[PDB]
Amino acid sequence: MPTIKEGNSRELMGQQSMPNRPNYIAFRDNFIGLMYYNSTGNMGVLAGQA
Amino acid sequence: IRGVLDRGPTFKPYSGTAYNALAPKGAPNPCEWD
Amino acid sequence: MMPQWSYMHISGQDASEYLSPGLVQFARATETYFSLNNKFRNPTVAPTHDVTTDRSQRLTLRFIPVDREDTAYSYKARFTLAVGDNRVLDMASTYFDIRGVLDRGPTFKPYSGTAYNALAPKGAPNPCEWDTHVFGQAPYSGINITKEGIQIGKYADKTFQPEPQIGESQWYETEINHAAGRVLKKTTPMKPCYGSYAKPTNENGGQGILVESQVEMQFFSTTNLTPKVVLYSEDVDIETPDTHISYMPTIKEGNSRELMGQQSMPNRPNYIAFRDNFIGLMYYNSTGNMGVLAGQASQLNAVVDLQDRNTELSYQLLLDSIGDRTRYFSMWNQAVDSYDPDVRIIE
Amino acid sequence: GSIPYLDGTFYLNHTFKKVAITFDSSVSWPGNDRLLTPNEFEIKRSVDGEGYNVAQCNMTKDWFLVQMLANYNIGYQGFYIPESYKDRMYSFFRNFQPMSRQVVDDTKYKDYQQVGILHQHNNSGFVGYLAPTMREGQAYPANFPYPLIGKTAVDSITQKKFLCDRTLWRIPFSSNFMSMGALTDLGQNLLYANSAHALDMTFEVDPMDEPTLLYVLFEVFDVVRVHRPHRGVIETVYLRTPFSA
Amino acid sequence: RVGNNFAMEINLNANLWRNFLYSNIALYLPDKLKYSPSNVKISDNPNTYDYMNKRVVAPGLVDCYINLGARWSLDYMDNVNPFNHHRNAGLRYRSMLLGNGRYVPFHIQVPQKFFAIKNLLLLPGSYTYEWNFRKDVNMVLQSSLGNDLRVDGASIKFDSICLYATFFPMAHNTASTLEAMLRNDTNDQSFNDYLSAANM
Amino acid sequence: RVGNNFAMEINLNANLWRNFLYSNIALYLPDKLKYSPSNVKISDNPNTYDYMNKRVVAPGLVDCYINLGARWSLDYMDNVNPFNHHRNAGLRYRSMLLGNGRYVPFHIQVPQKFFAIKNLLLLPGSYTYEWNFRKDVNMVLQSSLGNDLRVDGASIKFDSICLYATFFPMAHNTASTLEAMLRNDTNDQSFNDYLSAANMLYPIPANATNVPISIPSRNWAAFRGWAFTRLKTKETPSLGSGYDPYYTYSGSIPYLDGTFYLNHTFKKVAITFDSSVSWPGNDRLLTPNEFEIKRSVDGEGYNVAQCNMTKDWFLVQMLANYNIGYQGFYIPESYKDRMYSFFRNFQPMS
Amino acid sequence: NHGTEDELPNYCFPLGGVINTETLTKVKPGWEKDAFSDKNEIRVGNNFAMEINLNANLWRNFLYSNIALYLPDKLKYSPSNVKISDNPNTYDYMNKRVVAPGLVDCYINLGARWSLDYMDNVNPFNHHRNAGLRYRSMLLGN
Amino acid sequence: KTAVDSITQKKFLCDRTLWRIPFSSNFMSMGALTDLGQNLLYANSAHALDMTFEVDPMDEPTLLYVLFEVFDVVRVHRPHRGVIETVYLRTPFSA
Amino acid sequence: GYNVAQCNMTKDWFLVQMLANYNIGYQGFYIPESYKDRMYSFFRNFQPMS
Amino acid sequence: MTFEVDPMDEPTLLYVLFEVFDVVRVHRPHRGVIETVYLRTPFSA
Repeated sequence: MPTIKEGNSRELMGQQSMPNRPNYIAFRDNFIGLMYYNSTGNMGVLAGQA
Repeated sequence: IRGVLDRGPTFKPYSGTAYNALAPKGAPNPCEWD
Repeated sequence: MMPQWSYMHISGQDASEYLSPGLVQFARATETYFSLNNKFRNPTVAPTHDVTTDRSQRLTLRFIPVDREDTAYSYKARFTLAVGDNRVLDMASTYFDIRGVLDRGPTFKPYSGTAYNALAPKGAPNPCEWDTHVFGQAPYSGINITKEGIQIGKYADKTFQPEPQIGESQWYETEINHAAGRVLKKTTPMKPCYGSYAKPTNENGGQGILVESQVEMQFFSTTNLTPKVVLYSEDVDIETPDTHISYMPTIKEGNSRELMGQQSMPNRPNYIAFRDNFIGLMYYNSTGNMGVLAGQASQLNAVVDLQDRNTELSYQLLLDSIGDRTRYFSMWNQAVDSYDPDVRIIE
Repeated sequence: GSIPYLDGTFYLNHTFKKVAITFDSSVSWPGNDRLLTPNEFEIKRSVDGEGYNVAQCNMTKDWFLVQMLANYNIGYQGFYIPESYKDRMYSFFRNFQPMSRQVVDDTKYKDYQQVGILHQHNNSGFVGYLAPTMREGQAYPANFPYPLIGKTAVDSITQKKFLCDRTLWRIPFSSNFMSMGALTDLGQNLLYANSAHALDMTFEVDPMDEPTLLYVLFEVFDVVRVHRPHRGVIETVYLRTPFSA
Repeated sequence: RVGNNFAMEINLNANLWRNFLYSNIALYLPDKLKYSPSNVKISDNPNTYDYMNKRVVAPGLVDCYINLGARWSLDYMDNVNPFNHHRNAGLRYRSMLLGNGRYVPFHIQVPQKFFAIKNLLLLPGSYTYEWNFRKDVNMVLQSSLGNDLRVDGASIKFDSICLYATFFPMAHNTASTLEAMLRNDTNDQSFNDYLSAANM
Repeated sequence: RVGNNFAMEINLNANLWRNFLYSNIALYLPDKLKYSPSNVKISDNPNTYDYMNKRVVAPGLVDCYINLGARWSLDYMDNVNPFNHHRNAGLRYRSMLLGNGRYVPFHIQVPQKFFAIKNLLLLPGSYTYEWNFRKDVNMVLQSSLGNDLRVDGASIKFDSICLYATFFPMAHNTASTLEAMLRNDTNDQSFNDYLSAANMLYPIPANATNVPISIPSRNWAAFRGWAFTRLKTKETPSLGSGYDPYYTYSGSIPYLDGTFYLNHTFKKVAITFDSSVSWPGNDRLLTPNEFEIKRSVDGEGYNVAQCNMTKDWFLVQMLANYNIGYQGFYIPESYKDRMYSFFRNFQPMS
Repeated sequence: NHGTEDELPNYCFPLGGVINTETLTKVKPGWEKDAFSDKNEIRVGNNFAMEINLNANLWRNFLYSNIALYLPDKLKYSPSNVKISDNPNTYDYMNKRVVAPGLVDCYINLGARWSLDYMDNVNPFNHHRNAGLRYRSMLLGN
Repeated sequence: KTAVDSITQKKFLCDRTLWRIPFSSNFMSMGALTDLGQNLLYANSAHALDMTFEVDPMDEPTLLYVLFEVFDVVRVHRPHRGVIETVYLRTPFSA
Repeated sequence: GYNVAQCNMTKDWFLVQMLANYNIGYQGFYIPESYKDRMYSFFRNFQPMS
Repeated sequence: MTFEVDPMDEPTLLYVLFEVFDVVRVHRPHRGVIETVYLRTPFSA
């Protein structure tokens, strides 16, 4: 940025552009985190109705 | 499971640009000023 | 102990013994199409007696040489390898720990290219002076040029200012009226920019030789008289530790317009190190420098070598047969010699 | 980002200095004069203890021995590359990377000069200043870095270290550190069954300018027995020892 | 044209090498080695993408002449999570699995990992199977920069969850026989957790 | 701006390819193809780095249009040690193991290789263990250029050498019992050298083409067979002594390391017992009187695998290495085809 | 398509490292001319430079060479003022038909792992990057 | 369409390996101790051996390296504390 | 809903192919052992895209 | 422990001696054999 001054000017002709940092986003390996485990408050359940 | 996901605005699955990649990084677009 | 252990299968019988016979049979018969193996645990219990000592005992011992003899082209080391009572030693578990100093010499160059001005064209020259002409650059744009040099706020510190690293930020013509640069005196041999190096003489990066800074400004103008440019001339300890001249325009000493055309080229890469598996370090198959392994009580040498034998190679071939020579193992300098297939055979 | 605690993307194993294990406030484990430095597990040594190091890095002979045995039972009959099927992704060896390099000796190189980025020049006139921007400056003999090679190489100093990512440091509760069964020899010793013991551990780590955690896994038996006596009836018996829940 | 032609020089190889260093190492350098840009608005939140993306870093930090001829990891990078990177093949692939776009309708299959039930052979009867799923983006999602997805606008909504189960079309007489056997305590199933440890 | 912009053209790909050829092949070309630079001082010693570094080579020798569309090794480079190169990963790694600097304080662990003691289980007692270590840089060190390290300033000094030994903390009763058993001759340990061979070297004068060898009548019981290669005298230090004054080379040493690279220079082999009997004789081979390694055009028909190797030879090598040959030819199982094996290293070209 | 690592700019410079020098005269200190020579060349400001995106270029060349040219004929067009065979099963034909690089440019399906829907039904084996065929070809010679 | 009259060249490389000629009746590996090596004709008497190698010419001194495959063995005896006795046997080609 | 593996393939089909090629399917889905997953095999050649 | 001291215009040190038993037991079973047993309590090394 050649100037913190708004509006188009000969000055801005010298501004330089640079690509944004790559940023991958996705679900985790083996869906880690999706299901709760080892948490007393959100404990899974497997029981015979009987 | 089926649902919807919005990776948000910070998601950028690549390096570099998709626009005017061959243009020198300081070269300007044909413009006009006061 | 006991109870919970057997019940939980932490110990005790194997599934084959604890499960009912019908099930075992069934399991064996269904195996290829429907497996039950992973739903029954099989305990693994380590032995509790007659394996290890309860007594105090070192796992590793270190022996100091009893006699040493540092000679012209060799080194002899003698030890008293002692195997205590109630002990056994597997020779494969022995090795000579060595400490020393090594100078790879001046021809060692662990890389290709240069470490200095790699981006500079191979023929481009450093701003210089000769017999007196000048060929330079003034990238620094100052406020004004006085007899005190170039104003930067507050004149510049000759020892390091201006800094060659600094130039103008824009890409277009701004029109610099008060320019400053850095230049080498005709007393500093000419060398291409590429590969050019000169040790700094001050915490600020200045490389000006100290006598005692000897920097001297030189003012310049075009064709009322007012210097448009000023250069900070100096003598540096110019070197070219990793490149050489690819093009000498004249076998004539001294700086000249001629030398402006010399070309620089990186020196050939040259790796130097110990050999694969420390080959060569120890003597083998040499009657004159024969190893020794003898009982102090027998004094008879268990080692009997021949010039006819090839221990080093034998070991090379032995390794290949028992593992993947492609893997590296720092401990023994186990890193096989290879080459790029694309280099040996051009495709 | 990655969550090592859950995914195994471990990367801070090289920061451990040593480990001292003590039972009942007085007894040193494993004691028995086993290790070169019997009173504790020394993971790495700094220059002063070079002689006790191995593999061309700052790791100690003692530690290398324990890790090799614990992971592959290799150690008493020579050291060699473990068989590939035993050397997995999260294994010791496969992840072990010893490194070395040389740097100017600031205290012995007569002409030494401490020059920072602000004043370093190399490629001046062809590169942007303190940024990935447009070129600026002018051609000029570089003033950095110092030559470590050639007839002019500067007095240097050697640095050794190592990386050991995506693995866990191991100290088996086995008399010879070897794997002779899930249910170890020590784990079955009367001295550990006929009575209760207190345990003290002391870790020495490299300092980090940020809050960290020392993650300890106490290896035990975490088992379940499933009973299914009747239609729609599942009964379970959990047992975790040691460290019963 | 009298003489040689007009020519411009460039060091291809040096350039490439440089670009690799700057892109892969420099930019991942710790924040402490970085500095804020002039005349450019930047977030106050360091856990932000804007922040990580605007902080500037000097290439001279990791230039082509860095530790020349050595096989050395930067002492600055040793304690930096190596996995949070654009060169993480695993994460890269998982990202592409979803697509190249911000907005994604998803369909996935999640496995049961709990050791006591993961390999269990369930006998006939009716069972209540219930589980909890996280909604926290910082937990369910992963980024290469490791920025704060909560602040950073990531979002996730669960539309439907089903339970699938496949059955070996076992012969009835056989299945029945196997059942009887598995109903005896002597033939009780048993499992242990692979990790087998108390975590502290 | 009226019209298109100002532009400069460059062939990126061609350039890269070129740079690769010049750097990796050209510069390694034999000295004979090189020439001295004008107005530039250069050493008189060809075994010198200065020399190897200053000799200039024309890129046109190995330019991007070299043997276009072919998979061919340069006929000039065939007899050039392929291991002496900056692209030798093994050597490169060992070099970096030490660091990137000239001056290095070192700490290493050296293994015992001698076959009679390397795996021996030593019983209780006190033993005298002594060994000799070389100091010769051309021997202990290795360079990619293979220059003369003696002349070239390499130096090495041994400060201290220790002996380490690890012991299984075996139960005393057990250890004692094992000892007793191992003390009986019936339980004597035994080892054999992996190589299992008597090694001989016979000189081949420059330009010589015939190499006759004679072995005075002797006993052959238990004889296993023959194995052979060809080495360069320059790359073979003399081992019949503690020091070789004429050894001015520091590259790979095939005789010791296995970096063999001259096997393609063999034409044929004739074996004869008692001045009259041809082995194997019996009318076994296509050219029964000898082992023909390769044929030149005139004998095409007897060649195989799309190269100049003979059917006979291919058959022998395949059998000898993998027992493959009587029941068809096929790629040997990977575990049998190792690093120093025949097939894995066989490269036919045209 | 993970893009390109083109963060740093790439430049090419003049052989002499400077080309737009301006003739100057040395001066002495209120100043007086010096007579050093009457004509010294000094470059005032930065050097002359040309920019190029190395990485983007390489990536492009790869796309055009490996995918574009293999695109189906239907996406192609005949060149102007250039004789071309009538036989589509001909080499001349396949070699002259022209294809627009914009079809498979560096910004194609950015950030995705996707095979072109156009190429799915195109025999993947008929290609210069078929190692097996390449090797068999070289086995015979060049 | 303009290619010049050509000629074909074939060769081969076979680096980092040793040429082999086993002393076996069918060249196969049927045991360390070969069938021929145990033939009465090679035991009941001594024989002289002549070998003739033909190689490509090289403008530099070289060496023909021959490995005579045999048995290179040792038997270790340890009758008493601090006593190591060995028996070396190399055949053929006894030292 | 009837699709699987993050592509347009059906659960049914994925099941049949896995069983037919490696007998994998009734006791969970997992990557087949390399020696069973050859050049012309199902899994090794399966590429789901989005 | 909390110490209160007079202020000094220079960096100083508070030197604390933790009184314990620092002992050794020497065993000399055979010719040229010295075995030792060190024990420091409290504050074991």
